[PDB]
Amino acid sequence: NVKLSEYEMSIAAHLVDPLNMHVTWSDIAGLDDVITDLKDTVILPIKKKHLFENSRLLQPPKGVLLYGPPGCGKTLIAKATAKEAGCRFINLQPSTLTDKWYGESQKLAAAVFSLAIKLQPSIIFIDEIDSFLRNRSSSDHEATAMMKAQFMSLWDGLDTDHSCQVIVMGATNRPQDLDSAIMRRMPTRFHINQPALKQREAILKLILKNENVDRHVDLLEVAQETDGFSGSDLKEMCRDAALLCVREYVNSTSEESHDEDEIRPVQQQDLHRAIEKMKKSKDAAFQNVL
Amino acid sequence: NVKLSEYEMSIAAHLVDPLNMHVTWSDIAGLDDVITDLKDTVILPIKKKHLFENSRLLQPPKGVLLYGPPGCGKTLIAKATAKEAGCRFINLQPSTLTDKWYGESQKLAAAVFSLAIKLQPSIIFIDEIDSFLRNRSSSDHEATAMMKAQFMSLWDGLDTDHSCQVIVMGATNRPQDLDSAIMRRMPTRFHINQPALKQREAILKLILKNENVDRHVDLLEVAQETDGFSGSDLKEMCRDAALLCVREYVNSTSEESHDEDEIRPVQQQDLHRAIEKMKKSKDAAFQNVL
Amino acid sequence: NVKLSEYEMSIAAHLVDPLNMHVTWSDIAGLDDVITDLKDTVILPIKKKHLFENSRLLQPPKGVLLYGPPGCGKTLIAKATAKEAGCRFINLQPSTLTDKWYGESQKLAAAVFSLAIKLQPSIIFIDEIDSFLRNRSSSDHEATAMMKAQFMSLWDGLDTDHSCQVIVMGATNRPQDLDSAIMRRMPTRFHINQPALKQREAILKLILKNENVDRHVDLLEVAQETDGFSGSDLKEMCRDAALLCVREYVNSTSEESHDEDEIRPVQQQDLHRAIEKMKKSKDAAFQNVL
Amino acid sequence: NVKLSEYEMSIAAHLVDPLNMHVTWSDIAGLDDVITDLKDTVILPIKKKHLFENSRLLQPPKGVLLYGPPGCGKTLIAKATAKEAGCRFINLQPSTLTDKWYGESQKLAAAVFSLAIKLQPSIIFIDEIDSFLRNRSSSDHEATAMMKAQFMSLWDGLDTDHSCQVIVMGATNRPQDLDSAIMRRMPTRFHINQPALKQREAILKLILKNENVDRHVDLLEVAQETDGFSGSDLKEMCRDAALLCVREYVNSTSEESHDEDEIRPVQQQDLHRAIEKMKKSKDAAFQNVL
Amino acid sequence: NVKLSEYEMSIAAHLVDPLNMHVTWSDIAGLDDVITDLKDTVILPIKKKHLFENSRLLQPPKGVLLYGPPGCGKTLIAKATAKEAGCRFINLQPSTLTDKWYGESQKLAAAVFSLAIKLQPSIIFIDEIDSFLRNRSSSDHEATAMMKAQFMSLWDGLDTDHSCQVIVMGATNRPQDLDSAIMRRMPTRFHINQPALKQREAILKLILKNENVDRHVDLLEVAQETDGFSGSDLKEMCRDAALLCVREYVNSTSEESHDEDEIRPVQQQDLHRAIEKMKKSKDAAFQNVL
Amino acid sequence: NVKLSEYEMSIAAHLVDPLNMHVTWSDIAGLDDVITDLKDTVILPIKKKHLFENSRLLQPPKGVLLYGPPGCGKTLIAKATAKEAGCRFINLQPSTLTDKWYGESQKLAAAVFSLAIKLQPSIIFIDEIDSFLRNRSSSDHEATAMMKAQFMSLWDGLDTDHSCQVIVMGATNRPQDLDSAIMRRMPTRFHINQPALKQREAILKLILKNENVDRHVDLLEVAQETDGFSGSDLKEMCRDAALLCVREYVNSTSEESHDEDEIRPVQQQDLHRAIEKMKKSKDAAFQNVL
Ligand SMILES: Nc1ncnc2c1ncn2[C@@H]1O[C@H](COP(=O)(O)OP(=O)(O)OP(O)(O)=S)[C@@H](O)[C@H]1O
Ligand SMILES: Nc1ncnc2c1ncn2[C@@H]1O[C@H](COP(=O)(O)OP(=O)(O)OP(O)(O)=S)[C@@H](O)[C@H]1O
Ligand SMILES: Nc1ncnc2c1ncn2[C@@H]1O[C@H](COP(=O)(O)OP(=O)(O)OP(O)(O)=S)[C@@H](O)[C@H]1O
Ligand SMILES: Nc1ncnc2c1ncn2[C@@H]1O[C@H](COP(=O)(O)OP(=O)(O)OP(O)(O)=S)[C@@H](O)[C@H]1O
Ligand SMILES: Nc1ncnc2c1ncn2[C@@H]1O[C@H](COP(=O)(O)OP(=O)(O)OP(O)(O)=S)[C@@H](O)[C@H]1O
Ligand SMILES: Nc1ncnc2c1ncn2[C@@H]1O[C@H](COP(=O)(O)OP(=O)(O)OP(O)(O)=S)[C@@H](O)[C@H]1O
Repeated sequence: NVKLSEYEMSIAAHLVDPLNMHVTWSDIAGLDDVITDLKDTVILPIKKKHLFENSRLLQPPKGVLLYGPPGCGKTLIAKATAKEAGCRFINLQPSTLTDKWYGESQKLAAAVFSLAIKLQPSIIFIDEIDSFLRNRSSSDHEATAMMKAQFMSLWDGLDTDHSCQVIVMGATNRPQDLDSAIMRRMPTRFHINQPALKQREAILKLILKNENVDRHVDLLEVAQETDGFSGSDLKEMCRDAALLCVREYVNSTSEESHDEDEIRPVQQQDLHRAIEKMKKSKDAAFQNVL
Repeated sequence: NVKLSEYEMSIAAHLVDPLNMHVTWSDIAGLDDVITDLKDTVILPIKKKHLFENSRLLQPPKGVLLYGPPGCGKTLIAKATAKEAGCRFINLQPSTLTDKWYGESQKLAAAVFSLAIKLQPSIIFIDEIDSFLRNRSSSDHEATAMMKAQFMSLWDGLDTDHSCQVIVMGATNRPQDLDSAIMRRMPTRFHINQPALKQREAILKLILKNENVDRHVDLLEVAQETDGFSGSDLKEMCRDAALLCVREYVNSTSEESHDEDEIRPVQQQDLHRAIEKMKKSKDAAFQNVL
Repeated sequence: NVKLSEYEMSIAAHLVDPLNMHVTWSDIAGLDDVITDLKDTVILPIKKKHLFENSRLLQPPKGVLLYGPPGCGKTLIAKATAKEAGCRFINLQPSTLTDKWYGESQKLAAAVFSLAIKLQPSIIFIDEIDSFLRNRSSSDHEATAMMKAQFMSLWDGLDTDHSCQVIVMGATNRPQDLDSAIMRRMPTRFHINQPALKQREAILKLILKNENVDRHVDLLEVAQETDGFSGSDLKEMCRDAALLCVREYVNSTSEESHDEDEIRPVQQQDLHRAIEKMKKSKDAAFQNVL
Repeated sequence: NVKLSEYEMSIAAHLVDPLNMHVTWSDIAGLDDVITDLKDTVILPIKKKHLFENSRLLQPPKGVLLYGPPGCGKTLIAKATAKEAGCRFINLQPSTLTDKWYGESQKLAAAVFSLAIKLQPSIIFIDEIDSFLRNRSSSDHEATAMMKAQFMSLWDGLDTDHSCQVIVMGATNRPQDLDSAIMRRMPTRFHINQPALKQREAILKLILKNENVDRHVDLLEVAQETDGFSGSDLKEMCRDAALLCVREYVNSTSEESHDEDEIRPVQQQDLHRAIEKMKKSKDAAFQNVL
Repeated sequence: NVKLSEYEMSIAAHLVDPLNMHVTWSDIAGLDDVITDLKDTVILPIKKKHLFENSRLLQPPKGVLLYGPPGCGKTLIAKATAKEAGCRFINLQPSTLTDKWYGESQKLAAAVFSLAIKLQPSIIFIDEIDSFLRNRSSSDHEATAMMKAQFMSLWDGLDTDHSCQVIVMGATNRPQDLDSAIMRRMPTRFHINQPALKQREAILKLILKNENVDRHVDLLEVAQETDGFSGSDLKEMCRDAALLCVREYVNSTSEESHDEDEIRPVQQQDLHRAIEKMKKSKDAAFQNVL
Repeated sequence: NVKLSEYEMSIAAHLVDPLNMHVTWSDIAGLDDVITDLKDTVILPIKKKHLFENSRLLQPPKGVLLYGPPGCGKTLIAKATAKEAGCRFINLQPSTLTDKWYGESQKLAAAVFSLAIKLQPSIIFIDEIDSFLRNRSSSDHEATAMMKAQFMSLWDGLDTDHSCQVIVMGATNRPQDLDSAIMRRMPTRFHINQPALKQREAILKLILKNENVDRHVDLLEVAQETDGFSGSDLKEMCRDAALLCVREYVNSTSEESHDEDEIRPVQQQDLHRAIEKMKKSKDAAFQNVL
């Protein structure tokens, strides 16, 4: 029902659909405290905004930054917040603004915020935000400065309107590189920390929850052996274990075994061997370093 | 037994026949690790799908991409997987979709996936996938955009149905050209690497396996001298050697030699000379470059 | 009077004739500033070259690229420049170089520039230049690389000769796809922009100039209502209006009306209804998108 | 009253007679929108040309191409336009130009257009236009090239004369085969589409209009059952039904029935059985395919 | 001794006789490298097939295509291979399959391959192969599709039988027109190139070999002056020279010259004048083009 | 004569040719002191290295960095040094290393320095060096770290070998962004400063040196009025002046002026007006800022 210019139709294409996203609060673990903080601060003003207006403050923050090591679940939480918020979420990947030839860039940068302002409430997200305004070339440097100026001016415009309903969000793996202008902005900042021992156990429980598992698995030992890994690496370790079991099954089946079609369930030794091989992969990477 | 529209009958024509294909796992070498990975990941869920459903994951990937230099055996492995999988394989060459005149295009793009969905399990393949959605003309640009949108929408539809049984596959020689939409899709990606020294020796063994060969041939030297070549070039080098032997035989026979009808077997010097001439052909190409 | 090889006779066939082309400077509107820039920079050195040689610079650019959305008049301006320049113009459509079988390709790529160099001054044009060197197949990839190398080498040859008199030109609808080699070449680049409100009014004046029009038509309202369209769509909108008037005339004539043979002139309501129906067609396209 | 050379008298023989043609606008159905477009664009300028000259444009198109699957009524509409236009219509079947021996060919190709130009207004038609310039032999290839060059040159001549009054038309079943030269020509192109459900019902109404029919026939069911057919096949299905009724009549009459000489009128069951047998014929063709 | 159906007797009529063919390897020049390749690849497996079976490969190719400009000797080499191979050669001119009325077509297409399979080894040839499956008419289109399907199915049947001994061959002047199905077939392809300077000298030597020639003729100059011609044109140029000498002889004899009955031998000036007149004929053709 | 791996052949393609570069010491002005420093320090050890080895020091620096505002001539001086040095110059644009998919990256980074080490003496250059090791993505971050480590390790390797003959060079517009690792490297650093009043006058003299100029031009006033510009802007200002003169010439010629074909020479008022218009362009940019 929104009225659009060619620019705003271009932005409308990047808008995500809440009916095709998958992840939810039920599909996240190991961050539940940060989950609680993010939910309470961001989602609550978004969903029922009029409730929180009787205050100069606790108005939804004009900037949210997620910072944490790679593989800690930053993109996962971005998607989960986008879906669970129930609002409109724009994924503003860098190519959207680094228009190398067209003066169309200025109106396009304007149109991003224009569509966001039309669609109230809505959330803007920038993955790899450190790279957002850095690309340079003979045709881009002056245009890069113009894009910088326009983006901060429109951000200040969002700040200026007391009736604004839109938030801007970002993620990054090496956040120190962020420009001082960003550092002065993005007031509220949430650390997506690596999972501790208990958090690692929670992560393993979430992953294994709908795997085929023998009840007598003990995970805390797996939690210790996995302490060197990140969340994505935890996922990939459960991967190596499952595929290892599948390999041994297929190799045993070929030797004239009966066609029962049933597999050995996940057992402690499986994850032990998988973790050893995962550490071997890390060791290959380290030898490449050494 | 399938019920078809004119579109689906048109697609049914492109469907390959598992009774006329030749190549098998017994006719591939130098990639056995990638062969193992492809087999385990793709074929196993395809053949006995119900076995792998007790998991949110290890479900057959929604996209498989093969990337490797020309002549490394990408088409060979595509055919080998198609036959060995035992499923239905559709070869979706570009002309199938670049309908330049008929609005029939939309229904045809729909019918490809329609037939694939009817035929469960089945695999879709696109050779030269980089060129799949690039052809342009005065009558094609808008239709090209429509085809793009429809193909990704139907791909998302395959993703949406948890009961989907169909995979889509692609190959390409210059894969960097691939559109970012493809890059975001095709999660699992297998590198068809060039044969290393040991892999090259394996390739030569496979080729010579049913040639007429003197046992005292030594190949590792041939492996080193062939290191500059690709697999197709290895094949063509064995070609030049065999034909060279045939030429010398016929020239010796004409000079009043007895009609014994027996040829000199493959010997080291034959492949040495053939490889030298092959490098001479490469040198002619290089001089054309220079 | 030129001496030709079979290749150069093949190229000579594609050469356009300045006596059968139609469009002129008198038949172009809405771009007059870009028209002025193109005329001054390109045509002036072409026609009276010796005038501009007393300078290391302002020599005709070694590459001209036209970039603008579809329907903005890129082909029209290409033809207009070709005719008005009075020089020889070669339309180098892609099929000229994508010779799929003959080694004739190399000599053919050479012959294009050979004929251009013989015919001084002359202009080379490549519509859909992005597709110029992209077509690929089992028989084409290596030949594609050879064609690439030859074309840039001959372009560098044109650059090398200070007495060169030939220009190369190109057009494209999605120019970002252009190879970085092209981006490094084609120094002077002209944007064929969409018509603004005043430019749109000029376009409508040009189209209606020799239509049958009632003087009391007001166009600025038509200019606003047409702002969503492109130039080709402006042309097609005047189309729908004229044909609508013809339809109502023929339907009124059949009902025993006198045989006066005179039609209702173009009036505001005609274009209003035609524009509404044109927007309805755009709406049908949008619903197909939605 | 025209003055003729032997060539032009030969062409004059192929000219059709508007007093012996049968079909009219009253004898066509299922295409009425395409009928309207063709009528408005082609016939109106033809009949009262001076009316449309006060425009650079909407002048009768220099080429009309009809493309549609076999049996969709392309020849029928060609004849209907020829008669209803009231102009002179030349049926230029391929043999007219593939003169295998006589240098008479050149003057004959000239004479076709010569007679057309003398006879203003007139329409040239080429059925199976894809085959028009393809026949080859030891005595024909060079002559084939000459014929190609002459035909496009004379077509360009028709384009050149602003006072030209003649149109050229063509039809084809596999139009993709058309040479790129044709594709660049023939600007206006009309799709003779297959009849949709409503169009199929209209076709059946047209066919049955002057058959002997019981009023309680219901056709929409026949329309659905006939959806697999083409227009010619619809005609042939009404054929099988009528002849089936005649067969049962004659077989019932021979058994000492009274000589009343009256037949069972067309009823639903008749067309049901006829359509079943028609689908059986299609099934025999399919089994031949299978 | 073969057992035949009416169809196979009809095909047996087209079979050529190795005792009435003329041309041989001793009567071909200017292609000796392509001659060597064709001989080695085709003839050797044909004549002594059991010699080459100890290999999955170097089995006679399932398709040979000859492509080259008109007059380069394609038919000559076809005949030479047919005779020198010593096998049975079938000349499958297009009329053999374009049966316009009889359902006999299907069995006839079957019978071609049936006789070929009975007669082992044998070679099938199709001149003007591009026209092989293109002829169309109201009575032919569906039959054309049936013929296409049958021919590729029987070709696949030849591919399927590892004991097959028959080859299929084709020639064409404009081979790009070939259907993609053919392009996917016919693996081995030999280019019948135009004669280069040395090849042209060889051609002239072959032609003059048994003419009456003065030893002091120099041909390399004739080779340069003839470079614009093709092989057939070289033959026809030697023609014009010989007939020119005969004309001058007869004109000198009539003027009361003695009845010695001896002619001036071929000398340089004769071929010089003949080549000038030949170029004059080419010039007349060019002026017709211009 | 160098022996190359596929990687080193890929690098060999980027190597520039000293026979096609244009600029020289004779084509640079306004930096002659920095020119002298660069020449003495870099070129002298490069050309006659054995002369400078009798010292632990004044060995060619292991890193040269050029830093200056955009348009000050950094690329010009890079090219001038590359040509005048007479050595081999590699232009290492960022895409060479940001290989997004292939493990080929590691060997490619090695091959850059490998070819440089083989080709002694040679100079490596990185334009936009700040962006050299910054690009990031899901597939690049770990590879980015690996590339960083490899590049500094190979740089340390160049430092380690006392017989090293290769230099590495870089340029950048916003050099503060440079990583601290770079800051610790690149010992010798040359500032490409903006032209002062005298330097600006020298720049104008260089540009006008082979323009058509009236001797009574006074430049110091032009030098003051141009003080706000950069070198590229100085060039573009001389541009606007020359083109302005050409425009007035062409407009005066059309009005029935005699065909003398002579233009008004460059005069003070021309540059005055051109500079005013240039400042107007700067003012438009400023208003966009404001
Ligand atoms: N706490 C968690 N709960 C569930 N999944 C997690 C968690 N942490 C990480 N993951 C997994 O990590 C994956 C991807 O890693 P992410 O950290 O979300 O991506 P990322 O943060 O963008 O890393 P990069 O380097 O920026 S691409 C998903 O497949 C998640 O399942
Ligand atoms: N590992 C291998 N084992 C057996 N044959 C191989 C192998 N690698 C390459 N080949 C041969 O390579 C051939 C064709 O090369 P492919 O790499 O399969 O085709 P391709 O990948 O499509 O190359 P292009 O450039 O895309 S056509 C076949 O004849 C194979 O026998
Ligand atoms: N400024 C203009 N003045 C006159 N005609 C114009 C103008 N802009 C567009 N047109 C019309 O646009 C037509 C064709 O559109 P073009 O833009 O020239 O073709 P194009 O740029 O090649 O578009 P594509 O997508 O590349 S085929 C012609 O019929 C012109 O009359
Ligand atoms: N819409 C229609 N109205 C009336 N008759 C139709 C219609 N469509 C097809 N026909 C019948 O179709 C017949 C012949 O088919 P056509 O399509 O006109 O011939 P065609 O297009 O040349 O087919 P081919 O394959 O080219 S011979 C005539 O007998 C018509 O009566
Ligand atoms: N290398 C050659 N050696 C001998 N005769 C040749 C040679 N090349 C061409 N000819 C002559 O060319 C003749 C006929 O030309 P061909 O090329 O064999 O026929 P073609 O290839 O079918 O041409 P078309 O256009 O297809 S009929 C014969 O009379 C040959 O003597
Ligand atoms: N001192 C100078 N002498 C001659 N030409 C100069 C001088 N300074 C700048 N230029 C001109 O400046 C041009 C390009 O500007 P450069 O400064 O060399 O490029 P640059 O340093 O890469 O700028 P960017 O922003 O990095 S693309 C060339 O056309 C030179 O002619």
